[PDB]
Amino acid sequence: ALISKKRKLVADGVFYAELNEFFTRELAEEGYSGVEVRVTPTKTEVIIRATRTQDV
Amino acid sequence: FTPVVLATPIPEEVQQAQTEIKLFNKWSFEEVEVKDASLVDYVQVRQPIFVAHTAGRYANKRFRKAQCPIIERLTNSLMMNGRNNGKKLKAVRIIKHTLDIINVLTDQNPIQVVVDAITNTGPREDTTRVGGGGAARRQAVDVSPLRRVNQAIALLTIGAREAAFRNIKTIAETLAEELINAAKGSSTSYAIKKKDELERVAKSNR
Amino acid sequence: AVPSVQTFGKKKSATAVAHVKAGKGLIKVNGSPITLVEPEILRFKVYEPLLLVGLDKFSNIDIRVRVTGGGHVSQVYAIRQAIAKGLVAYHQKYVDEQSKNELKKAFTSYDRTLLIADSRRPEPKKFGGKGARSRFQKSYR
Amino acid sequence: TPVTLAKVIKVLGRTGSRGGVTQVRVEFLEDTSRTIVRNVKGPVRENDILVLMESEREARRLR
Amino acid sequence: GRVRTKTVKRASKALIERYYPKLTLDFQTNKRLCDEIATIQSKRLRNKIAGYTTHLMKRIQKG
Amino acid sequence: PGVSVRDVAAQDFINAYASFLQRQGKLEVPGYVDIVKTSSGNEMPPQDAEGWFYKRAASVARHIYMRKQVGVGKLNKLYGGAKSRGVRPYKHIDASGSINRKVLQALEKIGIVEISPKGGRRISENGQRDLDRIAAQTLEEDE
Amino acid sequence: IIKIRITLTSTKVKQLENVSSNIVKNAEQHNLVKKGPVRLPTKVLKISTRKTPNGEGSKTWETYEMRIHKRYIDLEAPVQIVKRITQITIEPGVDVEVVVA
Amino acid sequence: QHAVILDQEKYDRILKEVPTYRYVSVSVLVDRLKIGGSLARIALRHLEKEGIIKPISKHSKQAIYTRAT
Amino acid sequence: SLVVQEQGSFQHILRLLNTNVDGNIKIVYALTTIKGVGRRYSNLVCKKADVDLHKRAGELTQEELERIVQIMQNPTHYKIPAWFLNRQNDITDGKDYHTLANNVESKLRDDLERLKKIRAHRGIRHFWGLRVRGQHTKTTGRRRA
RNA sequence: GCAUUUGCUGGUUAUCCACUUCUUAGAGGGACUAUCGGUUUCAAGCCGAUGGAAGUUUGAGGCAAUAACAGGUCUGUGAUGCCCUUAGACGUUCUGGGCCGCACGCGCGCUACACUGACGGAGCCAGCGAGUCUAACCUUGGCCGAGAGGUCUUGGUAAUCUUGUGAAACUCCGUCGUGCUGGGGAUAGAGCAUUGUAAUUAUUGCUCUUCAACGAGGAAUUCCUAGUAAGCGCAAGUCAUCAGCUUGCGU
Repeated sequence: ALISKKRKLVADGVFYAELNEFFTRELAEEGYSGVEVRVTPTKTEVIIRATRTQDV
Repeated sequence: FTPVVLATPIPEEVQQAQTEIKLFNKWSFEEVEVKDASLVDYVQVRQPIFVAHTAGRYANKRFRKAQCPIIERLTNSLMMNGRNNGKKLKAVRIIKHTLDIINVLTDQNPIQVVVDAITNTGPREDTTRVGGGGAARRQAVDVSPLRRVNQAIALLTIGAREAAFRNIKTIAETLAEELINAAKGSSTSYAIKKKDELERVAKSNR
Repeated sequence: AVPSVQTFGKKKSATAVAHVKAGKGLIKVNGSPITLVEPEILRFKVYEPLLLVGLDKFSNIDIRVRVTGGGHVSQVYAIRQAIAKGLVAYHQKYVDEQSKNELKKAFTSYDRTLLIADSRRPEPKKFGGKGARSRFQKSYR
Repeated sequence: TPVTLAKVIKVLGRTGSRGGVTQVRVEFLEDTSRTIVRNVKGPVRENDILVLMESEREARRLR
Repeated sequence: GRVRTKTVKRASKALIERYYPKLTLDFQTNKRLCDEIATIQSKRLRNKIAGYTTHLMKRIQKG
Repeated sequence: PGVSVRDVAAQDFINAYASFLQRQGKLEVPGYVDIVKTSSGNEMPPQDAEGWFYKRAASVARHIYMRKQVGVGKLNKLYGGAKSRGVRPYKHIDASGSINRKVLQALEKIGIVEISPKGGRRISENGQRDLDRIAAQTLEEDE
Repeated sequence: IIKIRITLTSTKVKQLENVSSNIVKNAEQHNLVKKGPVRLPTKVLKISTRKTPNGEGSKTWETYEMRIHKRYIDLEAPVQIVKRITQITIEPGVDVEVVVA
Repeated sequence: QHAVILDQEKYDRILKEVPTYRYVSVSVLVDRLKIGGSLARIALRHLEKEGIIKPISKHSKQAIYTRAT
Repeated sequence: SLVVQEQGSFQHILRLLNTNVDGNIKIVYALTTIKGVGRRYSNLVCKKADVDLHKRAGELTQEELERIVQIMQNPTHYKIPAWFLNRQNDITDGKDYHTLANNVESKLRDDLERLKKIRAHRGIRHFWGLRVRGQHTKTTGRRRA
């Protein structure tokens, strides 16, 4: 905490864009299509949208 | 006139002349009339105003500027040459001072002097340009009643501005001098010297 | 119980708020009398609602106007916007509605936007010029 | 100053190369039956009075 | 520049030819009907559709 | 029937109150009263070299009367204007702080304003009593 | 009981208003004083880049906006029901902070 | 050019000529008389405390005066 | 009603610090034809010399002008603070001097010649006749004159 | 506090109660060219008046086809083919310097040529925004100093504090008085500070002094139709320091 919401909400955006470019580069061979973050208390979670989950 | 008393004093000289007649600053729109037909319905002195500051939309139609009162059309033409644009609160002071000075030199109604100046200094026969090829000859045409009022205010305020420029006499006085010398056809005014010069050029080109 | 109407008047950023209650006849703007609204050449602009319908109508009401926003000329157009609406809306509620039309007829026939605020609003600036329509000078060689 | 007045009966249409000259027909307002066609410089509406320094040219449209 | 386009015009004719004895000659109670007898996405379009419907009916009951 | 300074015109009150402060003669004008430019945007010192300081003291006291409390930083923004920096465009420049601080200290020593909670300086018990008496006299000047 | 405050911040109008609606719906399911949703002014965060890489072309400008909507609800509740209502209404895109006093 | 100090030959010219002036002002003095401008702005005060001309409006940038009688 | 009828004591152009001072303009701005005083130095020295500022220069009887030129030639002794002073800790003395009418062109010449003979970069630019401060030259400054 | 008669102007961080006109923002309503009149082949439409907050497509944008250009960009990219270089390197890094150097020509601009003005007091009015946790951001208030600035504290991760951003033009009163003058402030001298490891080839701010051209600009040529042009400042970007630039905003 101790960060203004203007810098907080922007930092959530750049964090998402860094994650998305990571998985395009990493899971290129598994048909990756997107992510979404769910910022919750007690273990914020990340979902990967990729066709071959048996490979991911 | 049975003055009314109330918790705010509202001084005695205010309501005495304004509850019954809505004058100018202190001047009357009664007994003022456009002596020149073809300028009635273009010189507007029929609905009186208190000051010449009306935040009115007159530009949104073709002929709506004719319904603007001509005193405000003179304060509007004073805010000119750049350093005075959008300085209407200075232009009302100049006009308020002008109508006081006009009354002093000639004891008639200063509103009537303005209308006399407008009715005289509008050109009556103007010249247009015919290009063809080459010499670009000129052609003499008529002039609209609206343009006569439009150009008379132009010539008067240009002449007052140029006379008062590098001069110790203020803009209020030179505007007063120009309006008085144009109410009669004195030809000591900038506008009258301009008006007959435009007319004699068209006379050659008719 | 103390019959009172509050209303507002507007010009271009300015918002005058009027508090029209029944009383003795003080007409005060920002705590100061109406005789002190000082661009001093537009001092009569706060005076048309007091003179178009006559000064007698204000002898039993109290006016208290506060202005914010706008400029020196825009605010002066905002008190008169609120005075006119503040008297015709007093008459709609606490005296005969026949009298309201007679004052509404007076203000509208002399419409310097005393009752209806004008819809002229600033146009946004664009790129490539210093104004909404004005463009930078181009050089061509 | 033999100034004669007239008033517009019908606005015909613009003329000139730049179109800054309006062609109108005027009734003389001293004798109604005389209608001459002339052309004006500024903006003219229907049924407004004019001033004729000399009412003889009956000018045609400019180019 | 008040020309309606072939979205407003073609829809209004189709809405008259099957709902003629329900539509009035009044706009204010025609646009309330267009929310029930039609599915139109935006409020701005159904005011244009109901307005041209009201204009067409004024020239249906004439001829 | 009872008047405040809000019923008096501002220019006509400040001139009348500035004369009263000089007639009393107890304000402790500083020794630098005739050297200073009063802003860094100004070009020349105040023209009324004998009584320009009494006009600031009268203007500041009315300002504190009309507001809740002000400090020397709000007075510098108020009394400062545009600066001509020659070939470059004009900009707002705050006024001189030493003058405003000396004015406020003089007013506290004459006991017309006082130090305030929430900072700044509010007008005092005698401040309202004394501003309103000259406010009363200014109405009744007209014979 | 204790005085609590719940502050909501998001960039999505539709995803935020229903969360505040669930908050107030759980607030008068078992009744307690509301001090309901006070919407703060929306914040528009503007970034004005030029349009391009390298400066060839007409000097065209873009502006990008992010809109921050903020809402706070000032409740009071027993200590037990605080945790459950703060944990049930969790939705992606909406940031919820709860101030103890 | 323009005189800035009264010399008692201009002073009597003040007293016997401004009653003939139906419009009298700062620029009026400097044009028909040859006076220093700032001397005129003092003269119009002096011609008021004893009535020879009367004020009809007093603005800081423009003074307008007429003959008293 | 400030009309005064003094006729004889007025004086036309007069010499102070070897400079013809115009006699019929206000004293503060009349002194400013001296090279070394300006609109704000002369105002302060008139205030210190206790002169009614409304007077023309054709007034100011000779002991008042003597007082004024006493203030100009010796400011620090008459309570003028050291930040009005034209030279402060000057270049050799460490004293505080206000340079006056004929000394202004000479002390400037002294300073330019002092930093020319040392071959500092400012001196060489002055000798060449170029803009000595760090300002562009490619487009402005034409017509050397 | 003043009047005193019951009133007027205030203060009181939550004293309490009540309300949402003004403010905020969700869901909505609202305009459709509505009503009337006139025109045309009698259609699509157009024009005038009334009503209305709003009648130009209500104002302004965003978005935005098919085909193209040997348009710009390899100096945005750990986008990239081919060529070159790859250890005394064309990699990288460090000290200095340069990009700013001036016979001169051009483009965008800023300030001006003054009295519708300059100066000095006095009045006093916005909107868009930005702002610091393991880092020093926006800074109120007190004190010091002519000023720039310093110092002791405080509020603020912000509809809460800076901030009512008490902006500037503007307005009132006075000084000037047609004089390149109190217009203009280029060029230059001396000092005091601030940012920075570092200010010389002046970073910038301030104080005193110096007082240039410029008297309304030839042929040419730009932008603009209403809250527009023009005047006037303010915030943000760049930033440690530097705005005569731009992006917006209001007056």
